[PDB]
Order: sequence, then C-alpha cells, then structure tokens
Amino acid sequence: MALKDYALEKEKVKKFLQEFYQDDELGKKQFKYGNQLVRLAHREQVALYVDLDDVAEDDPELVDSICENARRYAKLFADAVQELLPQYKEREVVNKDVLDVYIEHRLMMEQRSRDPGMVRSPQNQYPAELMRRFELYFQGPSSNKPRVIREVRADSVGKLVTVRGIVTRVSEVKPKMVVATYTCDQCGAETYQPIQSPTFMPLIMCPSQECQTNRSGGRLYLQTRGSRFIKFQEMKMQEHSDQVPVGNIPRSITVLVEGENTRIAQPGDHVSVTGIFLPILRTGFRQVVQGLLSETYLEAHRIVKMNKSEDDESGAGELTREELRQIAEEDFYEKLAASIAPEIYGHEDVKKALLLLLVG
Amino acid sequence: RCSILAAANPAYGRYNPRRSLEQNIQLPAALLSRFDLLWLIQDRPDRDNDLRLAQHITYVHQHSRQPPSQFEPLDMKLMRRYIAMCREKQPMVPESLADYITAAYVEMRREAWASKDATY
Amino acid sequence: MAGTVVLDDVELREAQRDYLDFLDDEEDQGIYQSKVRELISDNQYRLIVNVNDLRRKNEKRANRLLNNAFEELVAFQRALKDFVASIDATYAKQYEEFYVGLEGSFGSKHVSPRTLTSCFLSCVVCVEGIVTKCSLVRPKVVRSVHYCPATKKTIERRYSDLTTLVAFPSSSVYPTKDEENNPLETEYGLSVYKDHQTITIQEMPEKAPAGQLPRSVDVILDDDLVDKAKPGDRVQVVGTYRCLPGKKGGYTSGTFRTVLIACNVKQMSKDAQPSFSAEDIAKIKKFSKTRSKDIFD
Amino acid sequence: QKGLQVDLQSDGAAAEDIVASEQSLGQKLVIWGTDVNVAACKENFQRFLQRFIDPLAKEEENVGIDITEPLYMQRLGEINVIGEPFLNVNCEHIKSFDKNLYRQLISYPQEVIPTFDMAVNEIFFDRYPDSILEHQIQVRPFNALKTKNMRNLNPEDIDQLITISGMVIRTSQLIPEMQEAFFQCQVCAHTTRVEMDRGRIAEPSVCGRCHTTHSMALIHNRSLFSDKQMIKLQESPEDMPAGQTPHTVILFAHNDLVDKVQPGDRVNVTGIYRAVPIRVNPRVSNVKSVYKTHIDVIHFSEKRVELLKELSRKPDIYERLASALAPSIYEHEDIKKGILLQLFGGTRKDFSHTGRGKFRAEINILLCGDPGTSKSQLLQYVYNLVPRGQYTSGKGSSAVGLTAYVMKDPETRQLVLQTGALVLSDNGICCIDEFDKMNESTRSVLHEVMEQQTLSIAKAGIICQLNARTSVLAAANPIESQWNPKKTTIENIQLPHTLLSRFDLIFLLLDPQDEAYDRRLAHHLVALYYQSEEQAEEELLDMAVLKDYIAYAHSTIMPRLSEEASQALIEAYVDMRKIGSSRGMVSAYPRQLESLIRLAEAHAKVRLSNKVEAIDVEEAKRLHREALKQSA
Repeated sequence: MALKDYALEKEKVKKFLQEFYQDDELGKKQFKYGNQLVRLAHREQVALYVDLDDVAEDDPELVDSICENARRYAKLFADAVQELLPQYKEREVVNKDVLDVYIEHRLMMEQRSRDPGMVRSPQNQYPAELMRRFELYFQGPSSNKPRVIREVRADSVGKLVTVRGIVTRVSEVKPKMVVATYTCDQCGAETYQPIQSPTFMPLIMCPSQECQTNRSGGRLYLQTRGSRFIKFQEMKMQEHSDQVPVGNIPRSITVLVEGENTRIAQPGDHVSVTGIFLPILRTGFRQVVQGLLSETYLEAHRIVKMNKSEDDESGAGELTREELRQIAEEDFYEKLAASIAPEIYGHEDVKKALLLLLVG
Repeated sequence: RCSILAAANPAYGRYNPRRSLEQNIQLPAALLSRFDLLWLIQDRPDRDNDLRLAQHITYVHQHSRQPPSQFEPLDMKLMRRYIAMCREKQPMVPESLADYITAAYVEMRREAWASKDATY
Repeated sequence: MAGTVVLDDVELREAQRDYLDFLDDEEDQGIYQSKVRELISDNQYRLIVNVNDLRRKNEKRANRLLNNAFEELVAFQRALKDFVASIDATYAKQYEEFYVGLEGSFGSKHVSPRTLTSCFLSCVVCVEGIVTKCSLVRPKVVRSVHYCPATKKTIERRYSDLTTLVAFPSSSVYPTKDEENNPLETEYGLSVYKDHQTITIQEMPEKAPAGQLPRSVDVILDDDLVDKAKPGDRVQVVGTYRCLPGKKGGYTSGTFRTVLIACNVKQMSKDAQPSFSAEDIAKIKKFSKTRSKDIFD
Repeated sequence: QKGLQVDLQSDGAAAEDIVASEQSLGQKLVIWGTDVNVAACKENFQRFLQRFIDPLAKEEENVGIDITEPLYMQRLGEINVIGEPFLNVNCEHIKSFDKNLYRQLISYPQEVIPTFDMAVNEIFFDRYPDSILEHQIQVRPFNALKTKNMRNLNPEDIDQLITISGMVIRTSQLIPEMQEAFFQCQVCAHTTRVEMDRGRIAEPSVCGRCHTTHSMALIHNRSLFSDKQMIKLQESPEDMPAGQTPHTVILFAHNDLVDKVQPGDRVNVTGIYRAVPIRVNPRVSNVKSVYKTHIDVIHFSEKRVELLKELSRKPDIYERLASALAPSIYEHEDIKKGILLQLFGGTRKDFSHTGRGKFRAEINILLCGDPGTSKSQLLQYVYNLVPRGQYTSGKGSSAVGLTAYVMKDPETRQLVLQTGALVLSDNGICCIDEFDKMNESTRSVLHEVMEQQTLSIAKAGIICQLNARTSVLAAANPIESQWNPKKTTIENIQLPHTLLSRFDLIFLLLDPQDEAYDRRLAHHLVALYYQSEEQAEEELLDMAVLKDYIAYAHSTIMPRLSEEASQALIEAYVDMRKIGSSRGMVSAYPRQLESLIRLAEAHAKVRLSNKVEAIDVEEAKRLHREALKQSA
C-alpha cells in the first residue's frame, strides 16, 4: 500500500532545499537563500513563504509522494531550513527578545556537560522543533484541483487538496505549549519533552541517568520558562455559498490558524485553506480520553483571503479591455433598462431606478 | 450598508381612492418620506397595454429569452462588472451648478404644501 | 443466550466456501459472468444478485439463509474479492473490502415487525411502513489503513460489536489492542469508506387495534443509494435485528438495545415505476381517433 | 516558587590553569531558569536605597520625605510606624537609576520581587533594629510604563509585569485559602508547619516523640488562611475599540489586598500575568489543555492648561463652543445650546447637618421632535467623544433589566445582583432613545432615579438601595410628529403632568413652511456636500480641546452663590408663575426654582470663576425664556 520507511527519507529531502537554489515560477533565479534567510537569523523575519508550485514543476516525485503518505512528506520541509540556520551566522548582536535571554545560558551549560566521556540523555537536548524561529507557509500545488468539499469525494482527503470554505465562528487565542520542559526536584535534573498533539501528558518519571540512582520516583515540575509558544487558534468553517449544487447539507471543518494569520481573520469572510488532512494522536488526558479516540482533522498551511466574486477582498470582479467597448458604444443606456424582467413588460421608469440602486 | 428594496402592498390590492394617501398604506409617517422614490403599480382599463402583455408571453413558449423585437438580452458579467469600476469615483459638484439644486428644492415644496394628503 | 453464539462460529468456517463456486460456474446461464466485466469499468461496489436463483437448482440451503442472515454476509466478502482480482486485477488494489446485497423474495418473514417470540432469535425480520425521519450521510469507516511511523507494518483490524459487517459480541469503544503493540493511524490515501445514513420507518396507524402500539426501528442505508430515501415515501427494506454488547458491570443482564442492519434497501415509488408495455401504445392512439364529440368531456 | 541555583562552570574540571587572577571564573552563579542572581540583584538594589536623589520630586505629595536627601533613606522610619510592613516602590524610579535592573524586574518578577524583600530588611536593621512589626517588609511594585490590552497579549509576555487599567464590575465573596498546614498529634502535643507550596497536599506520618503511623490528626482551625477574592476587570472604556466587545480578565487578590478595590472604580491594576493548568479532578492529578489566564494583583501638563485660561477671558468662547456641536445643521442652535451645559452640571454640595444630605446639581434637558430629521446626530455623537457615555435601547431592553435587578445564581448559592447600563455611568451622561413609545413599566421606575437619586428596590426578600445618579436626556415626539396649532402644547405631549414637570427646559423641532426659511438651510448642506476634508480642520477647532476642557473644571473650580447675584432669582421666579393664557396659573413648585440655580452654576463654571456675578444670572433666565416661546 504505502508502507515506506522513514530512515532514508531524511537523507533525500535534505538535498532538495539546501544545496540547490529553488527557481521561481517566472524562471528567475532569486537569491532568497542569501537575503531572507540572512535576516531570519537576525530576529528580523518571522514567517517565510514557500510556494509548492516550484517543486511540482521541477521534482514531481516529491509532490506525488505526499498523496501516499503525509506523516513526513509535509513537515520535513522546515527541517532542512533549520539546518542552515547555524551556518548563517555573521555578526554577533545582543539578544533583544526577552524570550531568548534565558535560552543561551542553558544551552552553553549542556556543552560543558556532554564532554567525551559521559553523555547525558538525548531527551534533554533541543532537536529541530525548539531551535527553529520561523513558520513556513505552503500554498496550493498541482496535486489536487482546488474545489469545494461537496464535489470532492470523501476518499480524496488525506492528500493535498484546497478547501475554499467560509469561516463561521472562531474562539479565543491561547498559546499552545510546544516543548513541555520538566524539572526533577529529587536530584536536580531537567527533562525536555516536545509534544505536538493538543492534549498534554502529565509525566512524572524522569528518564535520566541521575534519577535511576534514587529508585524512588522523580517529581517533575512543569516549567513554563525555557520553552517555545505558538499562537494557536480554533475555529469552525462551512462550505462556500456560491459553490453548492441543487440541495445539499452543511458540513463543518476544523482549520488551525498559526503564525501571522492569527488575530486577523474574522468570522464572515471567505478564505481558501490548503494543506493536508491527517488524524491526531490523543494520548495524555486521563479523564476525557477513555480508550483511543483517534479523531481526524485538517491541518492548514496557508490561508488566502477571498470574498464573493474573485479570489480577493473586493465586492465584485473586473474584466479585460476588449469587453469594455461593447458596453460603452451607446449614447447613454438603452439595452440595460430592457434587460430587467425580460418576461414581462410595463413601467419602464421603475426599472430605470433599479439600476441606479447599488451606486449610492 | 444595505440598499432597501421594499415591496409593500396596499390595503385593497389595486389603487382604489378610499381615503387619504397617508392612511392608504399601513405604515407610519417616519418611513413614508424616508425613501427617495415612491413608485406605485396600478391597473387601468386600457386595451393598448393589455395587447402587449398577451404578445411577449406568446414568444416564451418558443424562445427562453427576449422575444424577437428590437432589444437583446445580456449575460451576467456585464452590467455588474462595469458598475463596480465606478464605485471609487467621487463626483464633485461645482459651485455654479450647486445653486440650481438649491433653487429646485424650493419649487419642490410647492406640490407638498398645497396637498397635505400626500407625502410631505 | 448463550449456546447459539458458539454454534454460529462453526458455521462461519463453512459459509465462506459456499458461494465461491456459485459465481464461477455457468449454471445460472451467464449473468454473473457478463456483468463482472462491466461494473469494474464503471467503478461500482454492489453486485446485482437475485435470491430466486438459489432455489431452482438445489433446494437445500435455500432455507438456511432465513435461519441465520449474519453468516451469509461474510460469503459475499470473499467471493467477490477473489472474483475481481482473478478477472481484472488492474483495479482490485485500492479497495480490499466489498459488500453484495440481495434482490428478490425472502420467504414469508417480510411482515410487520411484531411477531417477536422465542422462535425468532438470530433470524431475519423486516420493518415495513412509511419513512418519517431521515438523518444525514456520513462516511462510515470500514477498512482503515492502519499505518505506524516506526516498524512500518500493516494491520487489518475489524470492529467487533454486531453493528458492522464481520463482527463478534465484544466492544467498540476504540480499543488499544494491536498485533504488535504499535500505534496506528488512519491513512485516508487508499482507505475504504461507506455512506452511512440512518432512516426511521413508522407503519400507518390505520390498522392499530385497541391494545397494540407501533414500533420504530432505524434502518441503515447503503453506498450506491445516495439520496434515495426521502421523507414521505414508502420503501421495502430487508434487515437483521441484532444487539450491542455492553461492558457495564461484571455479569451482562438483559441490556440489549435495538438495531437493524439492512442488507438491501428497495424503493417502490421512487426507483421503481410502472413501466409501459403494449397497452400504452395502441390503446392511447385509438382513444383519440374514434371519439365522441371531444375526449375532454 | 523556591528554585535552586546552579553554577555555570566546566563540569568535571575544577580550574583549568588560571592562577591568582580570576579569568572567566568569577561570580558566574545564577538561578537556574532566570538571568537574575540573588548575589547580584541584591547589591544593585542596596545602592538604589542609598544613592538615589530625585530633585524633580514635589513637596505637596511627598510630605515628610526630603527631596535633596535620598528618598528611600527617609523611608526607613516610615515602615515601622504605619503598622503594615509593606513598602510602596514606584517602577518609574527604577528606570531613572539603573536601566539593567529595570529590565530584569518586568521580564521575570517571580524571583526579583522576593529578592527585594530581603534587601530592604538588611538596610532596615542598620537604622532601627529595635522597631519590629508583624512578619517582614515586602515590596509591592506598581505604576509601570506599559499600557496594553487583552487582545495585544503576546505569547512572550507570560509571567511578566503587565499593568492594564480597567473598570471593576462586581466582586466575589471571601474564599479562604489554607497556606501553611497545621497538625496535632493524638498522643503528645507537637506542631508541624507543612509548606503547601505549588499546590501540594502532604502530611508527615512520623511524629516527634510518639513515632506512630496514623496518629497525627489534622486541625484546620489554627493555621494561617487567606481570602481569595475573585475580581473581574475588562478593557477600559477610554481605550476600547469600536465594533467588538472587550475581554474580561480574572484578577486574584490575597493577604491584605482583599476588599481594597471597590467595584465600580478606575484603579490601575499592577499584577503578574501568570497561567495555571485547570485541575478538573482534585483527587487525580489531571492537566487541562486549556489553561486559565490569571493575574495576581500586587498593589495633564502645563502645555494645555494655560491655553484654556486665555480663552476664558475672551467673550466669544461661549459662542464658538456652542457651534462646534452642529456639523451639518446651520440654524437650530437653541436646541443644542443647553446640551453643552449638561456635561458641567455644577458642583455638588452637602447639607447633612440639616437633614438633607443627597443633592444633585446635574441639568436634565428635554427634547421633542422627529426621531431622524434633526435628532439623528444628537444621539450618537455624545457617545464616541465622551468616555462616560452608555448607550442603551428603550424597547429592546426590559424595565428592570436596565437598572440593577435580582437574578438567580446557583453557582455562589446566593441571590446576587447584576449591573445594567445607567448604573455604571456615575458622574457622567447616559444615552437612551425612544421616550414616546417606551414601556409603561419603565416610566414608573423613573420617579425616583433622577428625582430621589436613590434606587430603592425592596422586593423578593432583597433589601438593596442603590445610590446611582446620572443626568438622563429624552427626545419625545407628538402623536402625529407635527405641531398642531389648533390644540395647545399640553394635549400634544402624551406624557402625564408628573413626568414633564421633572425636566428643566423644553424644546420642539419646528419646520415652518416659509419660503425664505429654505434659503438659509438648503444652501448650507449643499455647500459642504461636495467638499471633502479641506475645510473641517481650517475653520473649526479640533475635538481634542473639548475633551480636555471639561476634565479640569470638574475638580478645581467650585462655584457658589453670593448675596447680590442670588437676589435676582426671587424676582424672576414670581414673574414666571402668573403666565396663564396657555395653561393657567402653574409653575408653583420648587422644581423650576431649583433648576434655575443649576443654570447659573453651569454658566459660571465655563468662565472659570468661583464668584457668580449678576451677568451669568441674566443668561440663565434667557435660556428659560426661549423654552417658553418654543412650546407656545
């Protein structure tokens, strides 16, 4: 079916967005790796746009591999950019962000403890989820045609489709905990446990080399400092209004909002959500979760603001140039007044005021 | 911002001079003069208008659009895409033509001052 | 309770090898051999099988279908699976689970759901009447593609609650059991769905005497019958009344809810219509010719 | 929190060379998790209490504390005499001394504030070691330099000093919180103070001399408790955005801070924006994915006042400010002329020594006309500019729902009261429309709100008397929305005689049918219809002066009557009694006499003069004279 190993996937996608410059859609070799990534290390850039259309026009095997499996073919794109972060170190500027102040002193201590002779536990190190300081956005590629949930079959989910729904109700923005940092008060050791599921796991035992000598059970403390926070948002959406057939039923869809899109989207506007569709692993809450509870939701990558007519914030759309002379070839207007109510006839002065209504 | 398009109905179907013009429609005076144009659909015993009403419906059984007369029907993305480009245009009334609008408002009050049964 | 469940497990080993030769032999002229090359190109899911075909040949197992309708549903899952992969194997790869219905007569048990004595256990009953309420359509998970981001192994897990196709009296509260004790996630890339829609059937109260009350049992629709069960229309469903096991307490008492697994949903006033023949061609033309004054009067 | 300190040195090696001198091996000790060291923060704070001179400190506010001498050196003899060992330190003084210590207090006030509590004790023992109090001297920092909102709460501001001002609606009761545990043995007598820090419950199983398990019973009657007052507070009405409801943050107060902030005031809340996981089950340790955002509460210029005094001497300030409230209508200045004097009202006086304590000096203006012709701009413009304005609906809201009613509440097991709209705008202005078609039950409850200034509601076993007062305006409408010359003005107004008599002035929107009347009204709206924004800020003053002109005379200039200007109120009261013709011998109540005094106090308040002369008295009767000819 789709039983592919992950031990060789990290060695294949790494050589695709690092040593090879990604060409733009216009065929122009942009120096994005030497301008936007330089300011990223200097706490100047927050989010970066990664267009998936550049990969489909060059490496079609990588885009088609997401349809078979998306557990690793959609999150390793940001891992390759994180590896190029230490190599883009030019000047040494003092830390202005108050969050990164209590991080440079704890990482330097770990360097003096991991001397060649006594290695600590790998769980107490920072992988590629906390050291990253950017949130990449993925647009809609060419694997699936952007359509509505109604015409898209239920078997087409899980790949990489684009949903152009309508947001109906939002919630309160709450910072989601990323790397739950623990501190054992029975021996003086720490424990880092990065989590991605919305549920929290209250860990008590400390799998460290020092806690094993006590043989009595460690007492971990949820340390809110020395971690990472992400602007999590929960909202409920519905299908598009002008994209329904003849008689249907509404369907809800969960879309996560993170990065710079938070605190901008409001209920009532029209957006186009694209990304993957993978279930979550609810393992942590020992009160709500009874057995397994493997609920499925949709993960968003990039949200584009639309409206009613075209795909942009506007009340209506526009045409070209050759279609303007056809309507502007009269003295004032005489064919538009008769177009109103073509089945009946009478009271032409009433139909004239109907056209002069939306102008205001 | 919504453009109100009211479709009221008289108390006797068609236009029947039963009483005053203000009491003919069950609506307070706060909403009568609030609109801009007050149109009315009546019926008169005239065979000239009724002759055309029985002609355009005949062509509906053959053609699903306008009858083959002199006007032609439109599509959909024509009258709305052209009216949307002038939404940002702000016309400016010069000081010379502004005096004609103020002088026309004085003469407009004569038809409402000598007839208190209609609108004010 | 309680020896009837053990006897049904032994018959399952012999029921899977019953319809394997019924669809491969040329005894039924050639309906199953001619339609097998047409439904694959049309990408369907249900096969048209007549019940009257298994009676004219050998009248032996024709009555065993009414005594146990749960064992006959497993035979269709193995007969059609080995049939599509043996004729046109170019498509029998993304869907490894199928279901076949039954069209025709079902003996004399298609009456009003009232005679529920001690002689109708583990049998087949039908709830007839008028459809009143209708629910929505939700994709029911049948064969979920269990994937593990570690050992990279496949798991074919089936529910056990007497509600889906192949099941056993156990539980369905999302267990954590696994053949290798590995976490599993549902991959919707090559999964198999099922349009689930529950409708209610209420009989007309014109035959209610003075001491009886009508019943209302939900009916599960199929996959190829989308938008075919609207309120205000009579149908003709054939289901099997079962029960759901409950883990409340140590010893299970008389806690048995009502459920109905419809094997085939038939429409009489919607999908079926009085077809014309030789009477709606000649009699209509002759009625307008040799008339009296005018046919409008 | 009691965190340990971890040294930042090379593990496994003592000292790699480096003899005598100390190179990269000095005082590198710091608390694990915070870039603030106790051995370093204490030394930087002792000099803040001895080497800090603030020459810009005033003398009327800092009485007893010298200006040239260090301020904190004189506060050593002030903490031991006030009783409570709590020193009030302003955060503004820290930035003016050391910029490094100021950034460490706000970034992590969880360990820097307890560090300051130990530095003051060392200095206090070096001056007055004999004077002792209850516990120890604690530092309560307040008055920060940050002004944010509930929507601008960045995820990087967790566990930091955030100061957000708001308005407290209502407060909770008293929730005792057991801090240090207390136990007593069933055999011997021994006390044990178990620290229940970080929300942990544990008891020792070994006694002092008995040494027997399950022999030390718990006694929760001699330990130290703390009241947990749940205080709610939302965004301040002066800086809240338009188009959305503000967010309310839950505030906590313990120790002596309980019952200090009365509900209904504007007090700057200075606390720490913390977050604690919600415990679903108190037995099994469960962590909720949604945390609880809680904040533990800890505790004009001369370039614009001189410009307001120069305009008071000008005899045209009363005419320029009256025309600023008419952005469209040129005439009809007498309608909005009395609204300007409504915001001032007058200085409230007390007469509790004679049996008449409560007394309102606010002016209540009464209007009437078509709700939409000339009253559409006079109901929504006094709401966005004035921050003390509360808009509400008459028919959309209930009669008892507008004020303070009683509603069931099974959460607190007590029939608590709920707020409304006009009860929160005290000493301000209330906004309410639809008075001609209002509810019948709503007209009855207004006989004591704007008349007695005491909302006494004694029903359903709830004895509560509210003391909320606010000037309320009204806009009536005739039975036909048009003046009828065939009938008197009494029959036109459908309100009873007891309702219209409680108002001061009275006006009516008249639309004459004169031909020359449109020559001065229709020629004005068209002139400003095509003009954009190239003349609003050129021929008319801005709105920033009107908001600052009323926020100064309401707490500085208290005018009062005299002996010469008060004699004209008696002669003017007799002439306005024998009116006749219209209604008859009426106006024989102290109502119009009391309202006439309020008009004189409002005219002298705009002139910035406590002395009331005979000039302002003649202007008070002129506004009342125009109200008679308008309704006749």
